[PDB]
Amino acid sequence: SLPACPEESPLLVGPMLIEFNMPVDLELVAKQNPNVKMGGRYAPRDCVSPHKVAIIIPFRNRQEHLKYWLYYLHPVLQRQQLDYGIYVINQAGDTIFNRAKLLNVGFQEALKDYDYTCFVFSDVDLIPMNDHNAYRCFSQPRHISVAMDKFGFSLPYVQYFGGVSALSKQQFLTINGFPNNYWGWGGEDDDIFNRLVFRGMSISRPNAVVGTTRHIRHSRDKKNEPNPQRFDRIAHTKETMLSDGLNSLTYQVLDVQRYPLYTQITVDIGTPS
Ligand SMILES: CC(=O)N[C@H]1[C@H](OC[C@H]2O[C@H](OCc3ccccc3)[C@H](NC(C)=O)[C@@H](O)[C@@H]2O)O[C@H](CO)[C@@H](O)[C@@H]1O
Ligand SMILES: O=c1ccn([C@@H]2O[C@H](COP(=O)(O)OP(=O)(O)O)[C@@H](O)[C@H]2O)c(=O)[nH]1
Ligand SMILES: [Mn+2]
Repeated sequence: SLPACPEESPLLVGPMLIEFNMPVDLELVAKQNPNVKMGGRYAPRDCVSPHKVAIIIPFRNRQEHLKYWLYYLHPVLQRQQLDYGIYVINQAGDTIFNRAKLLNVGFQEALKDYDYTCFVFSDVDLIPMNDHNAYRCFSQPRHISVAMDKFGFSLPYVQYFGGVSALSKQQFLTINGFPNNYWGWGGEDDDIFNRLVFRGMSISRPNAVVGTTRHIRHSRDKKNEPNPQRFDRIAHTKETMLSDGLNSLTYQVLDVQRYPLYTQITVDIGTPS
């Protein structure tokens, strides 16, 4: 009996002021977000969203960025009228970071909670500056963080697909998900670009003004040195995607914690094989 939410949300206020120089108390954020239900789940009370979105954050040792992420995104995602949940996929151990493998774990695990049909993949340190930048899926894969301050508020190259993106359930399945063997920094987002292009798709984007995005400045994380194999790996995507991704994935979930504003899945994703 509730009617469809309108196509575009009437609640959006467009551009927003974004800053990362004050402390954040998630207790307060939770109290400022009374409609967000345990585990960081929200759907509107007044209408049915067609956007059933699981937002997936690859994570290790960035608690400070996460509280900023939570503080800014939760109110925006509510104004966008999404039926959404947050998933922080926390890499166990202290071995080399694997961004794309976490994202896969995220897709697969989230699906167990709820019938999500859209996946937003978001780095922890990127915050949109305009709530017209929709954190849901389109008829083609969606690149969301299109004009980041750190790249001068434009794309750093036209095939860039890093930062924040969104794939529908079907688009993610169609590329066999993300690669598992990009260990350490660099290039997994280029490989994913390739995967989309090899399956007949193109990149949807908002304009540079709406897609304005802030990156929280930070120094290097240890255990994520540039991957020196990344260039050879991206040159073979077409062949390797056939058997490397969802259909070749295993992991062991160590812990699932429902916090009021996000579900955190701690996971053993292993070391290179
Ligand atoms: C492969 C990689 O390291 N990608 C990074 C990227 O690195 C800087 C790099 O970006 C462009 O090249 C991407 C690329 C894609 C396929 C094969 C080889 C390289 C850029 N190319 C152009 C035409 O402008 C090149 O000049 C640069 O050195 O940086 C981004 C943002 O930090 C990461 O998201 C990628 O993973
Ligand atoms: O030790 C790490 C390495 C990276 N990441 C996650 O992976 C993303 C991408 O890595 P990074 O911030 O280094 O990209 P950069 O800003 O250096 O280009 C981060 O936003 C986090 O979501 C993390 O949580 N812990
Ligand atoms: Mn970063």
